[PDB]
Amino acid sequence: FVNQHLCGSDLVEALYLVCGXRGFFYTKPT
Amino acid sequence: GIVEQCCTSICSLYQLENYCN
Repeated sequence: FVNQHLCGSDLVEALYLVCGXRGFFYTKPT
Repeated sequence: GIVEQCCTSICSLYQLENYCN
């Protein structure tokens, strides 16, 4: 993938395809 | 976090796969 920048949704949308579901860690609060 | 890592610079879906439960 070219220019693979993941900001905001692209971070969860990208992880949405990399994980295909099963939940993911697009973020990480305290 | 993975954000700036993928926002300040692009990462690789392979790495994101490491954020999938």
